[PDB]
Amino acid sequence: GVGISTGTFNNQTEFKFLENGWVYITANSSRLVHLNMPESENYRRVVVNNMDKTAVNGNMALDDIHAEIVTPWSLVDANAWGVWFNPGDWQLIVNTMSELHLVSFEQEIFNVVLKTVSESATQPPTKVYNNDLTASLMVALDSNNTMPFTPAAMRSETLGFYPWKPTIPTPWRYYFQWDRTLIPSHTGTSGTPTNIYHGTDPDDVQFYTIENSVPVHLLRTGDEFATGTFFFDCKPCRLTHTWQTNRALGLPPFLNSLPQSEGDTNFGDIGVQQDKRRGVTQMGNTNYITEATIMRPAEVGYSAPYYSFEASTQGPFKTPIAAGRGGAQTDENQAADGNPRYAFGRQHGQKTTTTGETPERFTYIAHQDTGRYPEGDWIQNINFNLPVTNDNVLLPTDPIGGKTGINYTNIFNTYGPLTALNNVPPVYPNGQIWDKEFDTDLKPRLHVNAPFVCQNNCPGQLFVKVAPNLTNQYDPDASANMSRIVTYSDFWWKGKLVFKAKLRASHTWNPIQQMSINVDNQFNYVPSNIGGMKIVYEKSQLAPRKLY
Amino acid sequence: GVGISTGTFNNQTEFKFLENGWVYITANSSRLVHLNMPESENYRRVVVNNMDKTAVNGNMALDDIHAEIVTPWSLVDANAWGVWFNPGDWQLIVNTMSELHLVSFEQEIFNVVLKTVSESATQPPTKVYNNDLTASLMVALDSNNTMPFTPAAMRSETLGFYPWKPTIPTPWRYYFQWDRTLIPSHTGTSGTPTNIYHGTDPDDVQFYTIENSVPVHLLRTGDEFATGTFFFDCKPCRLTHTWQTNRALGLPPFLNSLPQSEGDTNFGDIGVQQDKRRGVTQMGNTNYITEATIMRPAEVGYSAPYYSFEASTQGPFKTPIAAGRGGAQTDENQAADGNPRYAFGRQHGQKTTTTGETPERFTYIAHQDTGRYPEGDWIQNINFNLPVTNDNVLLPTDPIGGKTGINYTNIFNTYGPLTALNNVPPVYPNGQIWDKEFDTDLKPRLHVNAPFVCQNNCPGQLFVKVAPNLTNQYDPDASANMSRIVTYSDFWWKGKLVFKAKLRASHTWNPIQQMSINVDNQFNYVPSNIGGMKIVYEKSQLAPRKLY
Amino acid sequence: SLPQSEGDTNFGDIGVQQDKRRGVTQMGNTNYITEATIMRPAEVGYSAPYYSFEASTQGPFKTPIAAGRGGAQTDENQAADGNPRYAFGRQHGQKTTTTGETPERFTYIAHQDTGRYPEGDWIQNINFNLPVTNDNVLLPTDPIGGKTGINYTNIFNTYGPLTALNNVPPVYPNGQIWDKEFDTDLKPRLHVNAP
Amino acid sequence: AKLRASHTWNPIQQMSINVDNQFNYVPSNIGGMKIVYEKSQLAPRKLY
Amino acid sequence: EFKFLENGWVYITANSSRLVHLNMPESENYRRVVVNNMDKTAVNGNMALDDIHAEIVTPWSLVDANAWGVWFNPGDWQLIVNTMSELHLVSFEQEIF
Amino acid sequence: YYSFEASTQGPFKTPIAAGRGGAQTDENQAADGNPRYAFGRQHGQKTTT
DNA sequence: CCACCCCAA
DNA sequence: CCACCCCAA
DNA sequence: CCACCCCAA
DNA sequence: CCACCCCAA
DNA sequence: CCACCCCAA
Repeated sequence: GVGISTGTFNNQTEFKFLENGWVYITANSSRLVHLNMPESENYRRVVVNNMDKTAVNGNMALDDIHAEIVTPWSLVDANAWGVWFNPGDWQLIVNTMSELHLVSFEQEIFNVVLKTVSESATQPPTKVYNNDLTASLMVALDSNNTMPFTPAAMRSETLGFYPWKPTIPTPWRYYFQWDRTLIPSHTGTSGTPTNIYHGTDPDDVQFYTIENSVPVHLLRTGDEFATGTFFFDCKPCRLTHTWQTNRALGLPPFLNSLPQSEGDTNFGDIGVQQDKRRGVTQMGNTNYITEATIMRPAEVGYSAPYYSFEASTQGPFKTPIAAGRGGAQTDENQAADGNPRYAFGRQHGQKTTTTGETPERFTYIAHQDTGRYPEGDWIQNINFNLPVTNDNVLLPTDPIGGKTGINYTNIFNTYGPLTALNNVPPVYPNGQIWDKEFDTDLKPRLHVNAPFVCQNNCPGQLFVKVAPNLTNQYDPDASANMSRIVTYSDFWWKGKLVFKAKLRASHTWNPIQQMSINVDNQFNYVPSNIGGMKIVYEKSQLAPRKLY
Repeated sequence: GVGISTGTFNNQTEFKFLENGWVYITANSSRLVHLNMPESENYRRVVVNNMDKTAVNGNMALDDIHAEIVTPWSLVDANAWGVWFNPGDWQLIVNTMSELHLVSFEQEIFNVVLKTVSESATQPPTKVYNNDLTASLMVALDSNNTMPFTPAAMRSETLGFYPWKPTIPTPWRYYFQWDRTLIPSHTGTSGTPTNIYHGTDPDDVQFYTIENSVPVHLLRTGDEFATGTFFFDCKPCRLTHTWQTNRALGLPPFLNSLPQSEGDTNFGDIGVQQDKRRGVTQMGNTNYITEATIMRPAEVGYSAPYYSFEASTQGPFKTPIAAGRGGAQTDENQAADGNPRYAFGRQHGQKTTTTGETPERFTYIAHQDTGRYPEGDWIQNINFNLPVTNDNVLLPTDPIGGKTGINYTNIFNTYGPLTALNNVPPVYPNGQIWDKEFDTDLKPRLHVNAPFVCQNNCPGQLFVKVAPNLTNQYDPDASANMSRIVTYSDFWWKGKLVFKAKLRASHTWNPIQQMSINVDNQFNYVPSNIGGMKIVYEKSQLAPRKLY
Repeated sequence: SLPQSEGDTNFGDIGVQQDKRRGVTQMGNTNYITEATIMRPAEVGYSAPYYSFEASTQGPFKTPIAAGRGGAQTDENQAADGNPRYAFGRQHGQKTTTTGETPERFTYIAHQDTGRYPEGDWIQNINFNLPVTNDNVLLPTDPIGGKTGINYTNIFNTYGPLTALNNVPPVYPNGQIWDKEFDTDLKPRLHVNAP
Repeated sequence: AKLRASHTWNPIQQMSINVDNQFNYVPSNIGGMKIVYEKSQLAPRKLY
Repeated sequence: EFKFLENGWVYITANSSRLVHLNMPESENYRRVVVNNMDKTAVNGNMALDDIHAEIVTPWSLVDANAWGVWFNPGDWQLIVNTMSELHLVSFEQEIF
Repeated sequence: YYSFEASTQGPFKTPIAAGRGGAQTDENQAADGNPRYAFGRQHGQKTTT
């Protein structure tokens, strides 16, 4: 064994150009992972109670109460964009390609090393590192996805985005059924509202164990653990955005009058009065045919309650939203159309030569315009009879429930069997790749965290742990937890992710928005005199498309 | 693994004599290379600004401003003559052979050893060296020459020329687009001329990475990395020099009068006046047919500006020249005909038992005479009507631009579609072997650094690095750069370079200039009582040939 | 020596004196190895006379040039590296809703840098012995022929069998596509009007 | 022609539509057209 | 038309069908004409303004399509420029109807 | 033109491969290096000379 | 896996 | 088990 | 040598 | 019975 | 002689 290599390193991005604008994208990410000895070799059940934040009777979205069980097992997640590509590759797929497709996935672990630490208390004292060539590593595959699913992208507990940079798995943990009650309360709400931790419903007690449910492969130094090739059965992702609303659909009016001189100030007037125009409307009252009135085939996107913090048996939680932009990013509401927010640090973006424990983030703002400006709507009477009168129109400005800050926009849900929609684009790096699917008879149309949602089972989680190294004293009949040899192990991980996508043709006349290097970009994609690295976020879908 | 050998040592020079004066020269150089742990495991971008030398307003050729990026990767170069032959072998190829041809090239690495250093702070303190048999070496081949090309001969960062002497690879580095401006200025030029470091043109930003672009082979102790056999498609090199100018071409005059007694003082006179001689001239004015006047089929070599420091977007740089000698090495200008200059130290010549940081060098002066004595030219009027008059002739002595030191010789470029030329001979040892070729639609006729310039792709660079050995503490989310185990590794490198050349026949009567051992050479090719070694430079092409 | 802190102001110094550096130069006089001195395999582009209006039996005509850019387009000479100039009207660019007989044009400035800043060269004595002295260096500023405006840069031709070159890129729209070839035994390496 | 692959890490200079381009590639209320000149070779390469 | 082949190879076939108009030639005779602008080349300053040449006019009207602007639009170019590395010229065929 | 170079053997004129240029009434029979030929009796020239 | 100072009894 | 800045002489 | 919370695509 | 400074296109 | 914004159901 312990004499020779087990694998090879490959962090290459291969572009296999096929026939009919079809390409083969096989991304390989061979990172060297380090891992320490688990604190406890015992499973824990821990309750988090931050009922010191949920008492101010102002703060209710700061509820951090949950019940989780810790596992001595250390997980490994590679479900991210930043791990599979660099700023150079992405630009290619984004500028050159139209739509992308996910294919294969196979993980491989090699060149396992396990070293023991000897603390020679002499003066300094000093530390002597050695090799326990008989030591082991405990590998586990949940090939039968028997266990919960913890995508470690959500909390930037992924793998390093810089290959030449050694990374670390994430200590595994999952949810245990915690029951609670918490009633809202503003600054004024007198007395203590209501908030408690019931405990646990004996029905919903799922206590998992990797040792019991999943085999463990005891690797040494001269052993290689490799997966297979995982074929993916999920829907394509489109590298295109829709810029069409409801006012940019169909046959525009006929302009009986056109300018005769230049300037975007000289407007071509139709030349007919609104209550004598031909065409179709979805009204039986009026005779006014307007760009706002006319009947359009359907509705793009929807309008839902914003900052609508619902709640159930586990506690309050915000209401998701799958909306593009809508309104020039100078007129948002980065809320209404729920724009993601990403917080990472040092190992998944951010300047490597930084300091402190303060993340950096960005509020990714797509290109697609299905989103809304809930500050330019209105609900009026069936009689129309405008110019509408106050008592005959409920606007954004007009409070609802007597309170100021509130709206009908805030409480509004316009989602009809006529709602048209586009899935959540990739958010690279940071962003997630693929995400399991709910086991509910009825399933969400699309997820908000990943462009891909697998239709069948997805790759099984790779759980990586260190095997207990024991001393000459060990009494299994002791209250305390024995004393083991301070062991750690570093191993090389490799990845092969396969994507298949199409090439974009030109059909307009006007060039399309591409990705480039400005005089303001340059030093965003290059190391610094000290070796300061960081990966910036960049828009995915930047290329027009027709919605109708 | 770790029990047995992986390779063998061979530093033998094989001469396979074939049929028709054809020989097979297979040089093998198996050197044992040592390599330390890279400072930083991060890539750097560093700017060099020596704007303390370029201010004296005298010194403009001392511009050392460039932008380079450091790579944790340590390179290995063997593109030299001294590594493949010894003073004994060369003499053979030089004295016996006519023309030489480059064939195969294959590298092989074996008997990898990785040791950790334990610093036992106790009294001295003391150092304890051990073996980390599970450690690794990261090998890389740029078989797809995706990366820049850094021939490490230029700066004598090659490999040792003495086989029984352990050597060291060169820390890899390459150029990053640096923009600058610098205007000349003599001792007098008042005020501060102009000189700045613009920065970087966002267009020309190439940030390479070996991990990303090239696979890495993780070698242990019981692993062998070997290349293939690289076939070379470059032009032959001639072990012959041309001694013919323009005055030694064709049918000399007929000497109507010959001496009748001895002495090189008794000259045989033609016996006809210059303005009544038969033959051809390239003049329509005169009737004077002279050895200087007569029409010769073409022109040997050319005459270019000397110490013509041009400049572009990166900064000033001297103008190359490919000229033999011209004038007895007692009358040079070691400038006009640009004679190379070589600076090495201890590991590539020079007396091993030397001290200090002061190179030794030599100004290699070929045998071929295509070079010029720009101190015996002249430009005169179309009327000729000599004896030429001042106002009718611009000579070397006559200043141009009003300044003394300057000439028309200094600013002169006589390169016509009639210029005949001979490539730059091998400069052994030191000198380079083969050099990639520019990727420009139009390409240089010949290089000034190497006899061989490959027509297609050349061998890929061999990048040798040490794998990060990590301790029990490592936080990838730290501003500082972790702490690794002080690891180094020594490995044996072997080389097989293949050459095919022809044998020289005798055709004159007078012996040809050969290489020998004088009473002044002897102790230039033998170790000393202490073991002082050094390799001297020696002329390549020493054997006549006809130019016409 | 490498910096230990950030900033493009903190430069990493080599740490060796110029007249004691190892490597190769194309000089037999000096011992100074500099980024300007060191021997490079060849020369990129060339340096020719600029606004060198020759003439023959048909009449005077300017001297072509096939050079990229060289120097940040903030430091040109749109002459030295002969940048094309294009004049069209209404049917080959230009705003259709225009008037008069006055073309519109552009001076296409490539990306490739083979071009030169002929305002940062110099020709000095074989002795080097710098800091160079006036009488020992002919610079751009220094007139040639007694006239001011003139240079040696203006009359200079550095084109050696070592000159590396890249052909003239497409200039779209306007620009030409393909162009016949001269019927001369000897032919131009590349044209300046067509890729 | 051939397709370009990515080999660096830093994105390459591409052609795009700015807020200053837009109306350089579209007819006008009257039908005013014109075609601007644009750089050809905008992508690095190695000379050595 | 962009015909994507195998091994990053593409086929670019540009078609430009323009409607040409043409008037009756002035003269149905060939001419030989000399241009002498020796009113510009006298100021003894202006020598690059020499517009003297000898040309012969043909009643025949030519047709040139040797340009980039005729074969592509700002949309197509951007593609070839952003997506492709090196370009190669192949066929050329003209048709009048 | 009339650029007499030199090397190790001695000075020698610089060749030129140029046609004519300018009406042979405006030459420089030098600039465009026009050949010059000198023979006698057995390769031209009047035999009865 | 040792042959006549190389490849190569 | 090195070919023309990727897969892939 | 990863398929739909086990053996077992 | 003339081929690339020998035998020997 | 109309198929999913090109060649090309």
